[PDB]
Amino acid sequence: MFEARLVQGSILKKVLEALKDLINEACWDISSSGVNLQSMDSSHVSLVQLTLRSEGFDTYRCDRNLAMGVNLTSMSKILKCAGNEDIITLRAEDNADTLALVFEAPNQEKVSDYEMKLMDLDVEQLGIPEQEYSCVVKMPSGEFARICRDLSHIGDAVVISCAKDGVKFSASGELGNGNIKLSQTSNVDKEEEAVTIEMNEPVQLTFALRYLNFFTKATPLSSTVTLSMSADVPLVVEYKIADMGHLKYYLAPKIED
Amino acid sequence: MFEARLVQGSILKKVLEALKDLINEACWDISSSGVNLQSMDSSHVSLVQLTLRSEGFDTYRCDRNLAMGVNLTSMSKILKCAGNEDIITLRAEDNADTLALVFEAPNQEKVSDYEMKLMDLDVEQLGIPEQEYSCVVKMPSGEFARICRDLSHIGDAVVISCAKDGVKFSASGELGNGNIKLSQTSNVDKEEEAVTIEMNEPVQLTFALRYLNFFTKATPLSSTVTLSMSADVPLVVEYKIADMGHLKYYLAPKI
Amino acid sequence: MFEARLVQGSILKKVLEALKDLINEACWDISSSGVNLQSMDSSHVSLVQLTLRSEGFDTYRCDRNLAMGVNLTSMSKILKCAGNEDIITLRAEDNADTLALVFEAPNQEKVSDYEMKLMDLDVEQLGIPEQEYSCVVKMPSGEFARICRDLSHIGDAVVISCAKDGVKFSASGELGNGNIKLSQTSNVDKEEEAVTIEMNEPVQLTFALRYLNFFTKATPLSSTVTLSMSADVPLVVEYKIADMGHLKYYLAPKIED
Amino acid sequence: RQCSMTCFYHS
Amino acid sequence: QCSMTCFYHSK
Amino acid sequence: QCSMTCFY
Repeated sequence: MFEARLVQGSILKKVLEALKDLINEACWDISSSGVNLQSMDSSHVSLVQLTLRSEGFDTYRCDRNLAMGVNLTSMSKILKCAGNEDIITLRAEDNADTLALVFEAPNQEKVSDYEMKLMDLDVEQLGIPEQEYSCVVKMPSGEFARICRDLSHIGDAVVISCAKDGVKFSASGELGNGNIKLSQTSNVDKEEEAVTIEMNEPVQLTFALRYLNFFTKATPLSSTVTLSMSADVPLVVEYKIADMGHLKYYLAPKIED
Repeated sequence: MFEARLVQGSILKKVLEALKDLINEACWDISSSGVNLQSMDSSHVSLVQLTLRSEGFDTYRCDRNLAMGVNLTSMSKILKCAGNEDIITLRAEDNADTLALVFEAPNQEKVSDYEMKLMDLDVEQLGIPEQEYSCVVKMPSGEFARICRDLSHIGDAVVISCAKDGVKFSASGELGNGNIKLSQTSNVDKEEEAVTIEMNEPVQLTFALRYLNFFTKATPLSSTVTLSMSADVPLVVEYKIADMGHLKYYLAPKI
Repeated sequence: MFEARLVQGSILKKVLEALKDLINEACWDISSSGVNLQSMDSSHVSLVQLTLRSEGFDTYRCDRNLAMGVNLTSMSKILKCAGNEDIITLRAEDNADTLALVFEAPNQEKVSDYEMKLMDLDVEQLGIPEQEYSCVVKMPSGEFARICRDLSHIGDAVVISCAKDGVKFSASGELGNGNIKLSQTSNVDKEEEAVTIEMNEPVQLTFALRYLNFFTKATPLSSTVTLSMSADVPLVVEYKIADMGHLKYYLAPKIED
Repeated sequence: RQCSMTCFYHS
Repeated sequence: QCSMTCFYHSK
Repeated sequence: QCSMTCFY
């Protein structure tokens, strides 16, 4: 028996909109402490891990650890049928045959109840070692999205150069090169993700822009994005969901042979 | 001869945009109290009946009953050249095979004059008897449109079920099934009109959604829609036009 | 060298979006009294002349007349990387093959630095002698654009007729014909610019609608457009840029033989 | 299913 | 259609 | 372009 109730159901809509263009099917290992997801991209180039904690729901209830294999495309298609003010509840019986999504409207008039066919799926889970990274930059989500979108039209690879002074994003292609530099803003307050660069060692690596633009689909999810990185290790892009939890994207650097 | 002057010409723009994607050619039976139209699908499965009465016009004038054969695609293409604040006037001479559309601008600066070649078409029209329907639901236009659109993503067939309390819409497809339930909402405001379900006999039947999504293209015409149905009979979807008249879509059930 | 600083940089973005669908390659004849360019379309049927004067810039600086050959598509691709509130600065060293673009954000935290590969191109400048036209109509830009699109959906050729009473736009095609009539009622303002028809002799010519819809891509530049013409000469479509200067489109009529 | 739809109207 | 080079001239 | 799973 599993039943979870989230009042501000917009978070779930945005999560699936963030994950629909990378993964087609993914296993939701529904435990008792919350909901987790861990998978790699359809191209074995990036890693997505979503975490929502049971404490963050308005009515969470689980009796046995379950593993729902869901086609994220179908889930997102179903979730588009809900308004941004509904109360969304997930439900799964003991036998994990079908998953139920229930949308309650703020007015009791509209109530939608869909049920999608599940699949069995073995989880090749990759344990990600938690180390301390050289650079950790905390910046606006929308600003990062603008950076990635703008640089996509120049070349196909971005060079992030975290430094003590500021952070620089560069790219180069057939039509020339471009590079943009950001600096820590004057400490106004906690004003809408002020750019804070916590540097431990200077860093510079290269990444592919396609998967970064895939990652930035989780922008409406948070107002702050955290880019954490070190040399020759996967870059971490963390979008924190309010209280509930977070969503992390791991991307491998671009080398040359 | 025929000459009509309509101020809120957005009505004509929206009518033709609503019906352009279902029928290609249609005969317009110009009467004495107004304009009527009745036609079938390219698959002979649904019937549309539009009615606009002279009282809703600013200057109505008709002399002899005419049946103007119009290419609905061309009609909508011409009407897209007029703004929703333009004043649209239709004109047709006594012995002529061309329809004249004139758009007056709000500031009188712009005057548009188009003329489209008509075509012959006889009156293949099925007389609809005025019946009393078992259940009649009155709901918001946007709500109906959203329901149809959402249910289209599941399967291709809808099961409408009515009961004393409310009406339920169901669908099923490859990726599972879905169901939506509406109820007699709070009596305060009739604009976001709570399902006003008049129950006479219990009802549950099946329909195809494609033609329903064709139907819902008439949503911008009114703010409330009336879906009327009874067992083993075609459903009526009535969009009420302000003063002028109405536009009804009849759809045959799936047995 | 060459160095220009423009605060309200949306203007340049709108110009480049206006010229991207007509000219692909053009030389920017950067002089000392300002910057102008004059070129023809990919089919040698229409002529574009853009003029911006040095007085209209916020910091202009030029040392030697240069003619930098730019791929308008690439330039627009780079200019799309700037917001409509940015401050754009152009820079080019004496005899160089790269153009430097710098975008300043409304706040000083973010500064973007792009560099575009220039190319050589010798433009055999033609030249329009300034004559006086029979009829000159000044109308709203949006109204002209709406007329152009509406009449383009009928046929592909338009017949413009200036006369004492008013100005008439006609078209005819497979699905019938259409006619638009303008009047010069009391001229309230140049903002809601009522059509001002200054006629010297009655005139009527025919033009292709495709190139007019290309021209109407320059609508966001001004709120009024001036159509100037006389018999058996190219029609002039003038979009006046605020203060800066202007942009003229010359289009050849469709004649007989 | 799949009526028809002249079944209940004719002319 | 006209030219318009039949209207102006560089070289 | 490196890869994922070699970390460690």
